Amino acid sequence: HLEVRDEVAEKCQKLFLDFLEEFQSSDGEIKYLQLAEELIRPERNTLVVSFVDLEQFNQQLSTTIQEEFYRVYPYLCRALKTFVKDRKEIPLAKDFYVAFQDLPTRHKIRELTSSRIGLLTRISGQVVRTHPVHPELVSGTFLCLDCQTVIRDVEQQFKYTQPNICRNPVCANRRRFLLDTNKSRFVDFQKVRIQETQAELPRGSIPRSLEVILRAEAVESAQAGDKCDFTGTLIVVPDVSKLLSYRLVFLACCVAPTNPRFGGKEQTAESIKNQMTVKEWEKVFEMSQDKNLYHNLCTSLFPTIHGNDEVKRGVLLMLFGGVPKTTGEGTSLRGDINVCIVGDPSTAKSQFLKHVEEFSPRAVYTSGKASSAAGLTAAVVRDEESHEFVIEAGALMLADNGVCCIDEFDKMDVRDQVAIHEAMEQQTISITKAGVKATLNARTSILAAANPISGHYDRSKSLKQNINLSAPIMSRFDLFFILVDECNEVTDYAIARRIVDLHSRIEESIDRVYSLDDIRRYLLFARQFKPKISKESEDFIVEQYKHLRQRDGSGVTKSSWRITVRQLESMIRLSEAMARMHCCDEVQPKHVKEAFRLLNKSIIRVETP
Amino acid sequence: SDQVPVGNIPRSITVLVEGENTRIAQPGDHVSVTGIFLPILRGLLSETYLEAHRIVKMNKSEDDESGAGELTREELRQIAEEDFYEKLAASIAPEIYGHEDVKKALLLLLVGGVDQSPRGMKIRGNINICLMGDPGVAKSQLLSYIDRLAPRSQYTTGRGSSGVGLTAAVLRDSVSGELTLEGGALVLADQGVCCIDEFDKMAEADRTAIHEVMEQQTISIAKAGILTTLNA
Amino acid sequence: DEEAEQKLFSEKRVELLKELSRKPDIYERLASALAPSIYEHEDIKKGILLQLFGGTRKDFSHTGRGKFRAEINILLCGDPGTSKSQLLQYVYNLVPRGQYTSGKGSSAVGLTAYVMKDPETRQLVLQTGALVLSDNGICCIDEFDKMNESTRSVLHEVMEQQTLSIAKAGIICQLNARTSVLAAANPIESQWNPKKTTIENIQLPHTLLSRFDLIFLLLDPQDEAYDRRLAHHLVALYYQLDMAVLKDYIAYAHSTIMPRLSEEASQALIEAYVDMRKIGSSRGMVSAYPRQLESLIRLAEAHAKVRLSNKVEAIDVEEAKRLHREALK
Ligand SMILES: [Zn+2]
Repeated sequence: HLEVRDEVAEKCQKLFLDFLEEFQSSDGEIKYLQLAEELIRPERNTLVVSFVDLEQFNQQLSTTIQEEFYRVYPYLCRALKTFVKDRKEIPLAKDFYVAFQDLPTRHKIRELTSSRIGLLTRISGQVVRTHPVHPELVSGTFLCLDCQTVIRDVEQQFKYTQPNICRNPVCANRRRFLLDTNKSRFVDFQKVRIQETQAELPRGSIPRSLEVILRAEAVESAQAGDKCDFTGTLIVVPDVSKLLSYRLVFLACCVAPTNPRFGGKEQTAESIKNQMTVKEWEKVFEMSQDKNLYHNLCTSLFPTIHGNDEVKRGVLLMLFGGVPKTTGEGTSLRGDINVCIVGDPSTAKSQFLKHVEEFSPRAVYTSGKASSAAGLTAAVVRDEESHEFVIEAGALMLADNGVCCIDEFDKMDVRDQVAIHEAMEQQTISITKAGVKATLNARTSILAAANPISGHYDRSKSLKQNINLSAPIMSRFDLFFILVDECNEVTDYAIARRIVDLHSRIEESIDRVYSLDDIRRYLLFARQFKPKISKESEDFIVEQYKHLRQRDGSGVTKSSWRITVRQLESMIRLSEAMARMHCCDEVQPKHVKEAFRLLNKSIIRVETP
Repeated sequence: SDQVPVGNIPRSITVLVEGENTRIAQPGDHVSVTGIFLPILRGLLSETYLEAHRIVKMNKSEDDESGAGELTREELRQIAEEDFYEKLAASIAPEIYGHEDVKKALLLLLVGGVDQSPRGMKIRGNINICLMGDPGVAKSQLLSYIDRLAPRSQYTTGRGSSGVGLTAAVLRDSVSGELTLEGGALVLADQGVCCIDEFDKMAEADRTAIHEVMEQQTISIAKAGILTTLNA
Repeated sequence: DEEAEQKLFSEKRVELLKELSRKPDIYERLASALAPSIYEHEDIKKGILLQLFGGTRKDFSHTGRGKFRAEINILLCGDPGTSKSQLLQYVYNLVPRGQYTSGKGSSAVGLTAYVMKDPETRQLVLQTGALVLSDNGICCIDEFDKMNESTRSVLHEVMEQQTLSIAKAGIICQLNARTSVLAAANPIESQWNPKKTTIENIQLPHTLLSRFDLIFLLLDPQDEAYDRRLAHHLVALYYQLDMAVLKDYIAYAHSTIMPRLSEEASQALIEAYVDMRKIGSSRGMVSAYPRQLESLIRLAEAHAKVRLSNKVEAIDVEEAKRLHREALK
């Protein structure tokens, strides 16, 4: 009559409860008795047990988890409700969840056969959508109706499930119960959809996708556009309309990024200077103290590009960024600088952009002929499920606080260069559409590459006649690098040598100081200062703005894209971005002199026969 | 659409062929059907279908007599004459004076050469013919005649036909949302002749859709529902 | 799919392949066995044979450069009747995983990737065009001239970087493919008039002519000897080497070969680019940008694979330089 001992489950619950207390770290000091400490303050209900340590402490167990992970999950969570009664301040009907991590062996979304249901797997993919968060009923408390008793602890399975038996010999309604909803047990529930990662696609195939279901404190870890790495169990799900047809669903329990740039755990100078491991911090200091740094980042970022020494500098000063300010009224000064390149064919334009976009993290790359207006900035899509118009993020948004690399910027249509200017001006993106009204932030820096009208750059006209951008856009850049391939026989030997070297030395011909992983660290560090201006530097700046206007003065010479005020607000920015580089906290004449020389070589003189 | 009041919409009927009459009729075809006319089971209004008992093809305007193409010895008499090639030429659209040579070529078009296949390199065995000429020389009469003298034929006008309606079109069904293929003129005229008058007035993007059918004699569709090559 | 199946070759066959690869002209003996119905056209079959091997597949993930295209794009321009479309129709029927497209019957998005309202779920979903369905093989694009400049500027991405970056309503992704175009066009005015300059009969831009690396100008007039020989050949088709040698030689030369450059070959590749500049500068025919210096590599290595040489030497540069020079004349 009485229930049956699911022995394979309870024995595992017991051994897991033992492991939770016996296992200790390098210095005694049982570790799952201190991580389980914060598990009492509200909003925390998931303990994260590593799986490799459960391999050390035991091995007849790991092979039970990794093979019955669905049978024995409802017990590895009760064996955490007992282990945590030693705090006495937890509400007695609260429930906890175990979340594994660091499984040994991975898998692919195409290896998820139907021979894997109920086991413990691990999956990597991208993230496409994210639905909203909901409550989900795990164990209802049916308030009986005729007996006025309480049928209790009834488990739902994908439906409402309406348990129909009462422990009262007089229960006039074995088909009627009004459940309460102030004692029952709810858990959060988010359902997102992941798409096969890029490096796994078999050639000539469209990527598959599946539904993952985050169901805990883990409920908003994954966002759209990320490359997380989920670890849960594959389950089958019926079609509840007729309760058949089944469909596969991934039931994740833990989710973590696929390759942490900093392997510790995943916002000012000190919060980051804490995570700096000893070698990291003794290297960042060494660099910040290095002299001639401004020439060992160029030589170490673009190691396979001979020449154009005045373009690499600008690209660097674009990566470091200026100081973003907010005026008291409510407006805001643009903090980051934009950069455009314009040149002859085959002059290494797309190579700067590819370098920047493969080096930098959170920087997107798009061409111009294969884009749209509602694809760059922001869209509006009808989700018929919610039957509502919602907002989709564009390339200028999912690259926020990063860099957007636009190649072939002058192939875009007339109306697609308008939406981009409306964003490059106010740093925001307005939306006014079917039923949507919003204003979104966009603090990206744009690196654009273009081609002169009719192939070659004609050096007897202004810029406005050599390129087909709009008039407003050409004002919002404030750094141009006109490249001209005056076929020099001495270069055509150098470039030849370098290319053939690279192709004879597949993985070599790239030896440079300050390895690429290190520069990311230095650049994440030194991008948290806000240098100021000393009075002498302010005087220097106003004098330089004096000495720049009059070069364009009448009579002697002529130049292109006449100098205006906006060039001044773009000289303090370059000086601030120069100061950030040397990790200082103030601007000096040493910086402004160079930030003026650069902006001086930028503008060329129109010519005439 | 001929036997309809001047501007009225044609009405349809449903035919439930079954048993042995199946696979007789091809779509886009003149046919004559014999069968009971019943209502559909499951207020008092009723929808009706024709329950076919006999299906006869009347393509030739009389009755399908293609299989009865038997030449007698008294006709072998003519076919064996010295100038059999020259009698037919004169007996093509006799209502039209002159044009003794054009009628000699419009017959070769109806007979057609032979087609090889050496080392796997197809060569077509059909003939294409254009009739550039001044106005009022009875070209749209010659074409209307060669339309009726062909087992499988089609007639199309350059100014009243789009380039996807000649070859093959992909069209959706608002009942199922599924895209299906639908043959054009050149597909429905597979083993026969197609006629396109007013050929200089066809839109220039709707005319390069014939370069494929004139040499390789396939139609290679790669739209967003289908990816195939029909035989034309 | 049959790379594991290459280890499933009879050792009786590897002897045959290695021994056929030793004859002094196995290049001209295999090439001349492509399409045994075209007349001589000796160079175009050389190019279309080197296209079936392709340069090495080097691994540049370390240098942060990205990836490197290894397949060869070929353009055929020339006055009518010169048997261009027959070569495309022959290749398309030879290679597996290929497509055949035309000029006016193909749009900008139909070639790369479109977005369709999925019927059931009423949601926008991505699909693949023609240049992505091939993905391992050849995408024959006939009637290359008669595509308005919109749908022609789309090939700029997929044919040089071997990628495709899509950013539309809800889809923000980045495909990739390993295709190789083989295009055919007519000169402007459809008649090769020798009054104008070579960069004016083609009428293609430079940012598109440089992504090709073998521009074959089928300059063929009414040579009374050529016409007679061709007619004498064509009539013969009315009376009445193997394949499985080529069909297996190719699988082998793909599976177990990786030509690496040398220092004697690398020293003939530098001058072969410093002269190309002075040559192509003046004439006004077709300029040379550094991208060509990579194409030579692509061609040179692809020649070494023909003879299973596993190492690029001098002659494998002189051959694939004479080929690059004697196609525009
Ligand atoms: Zn009851």
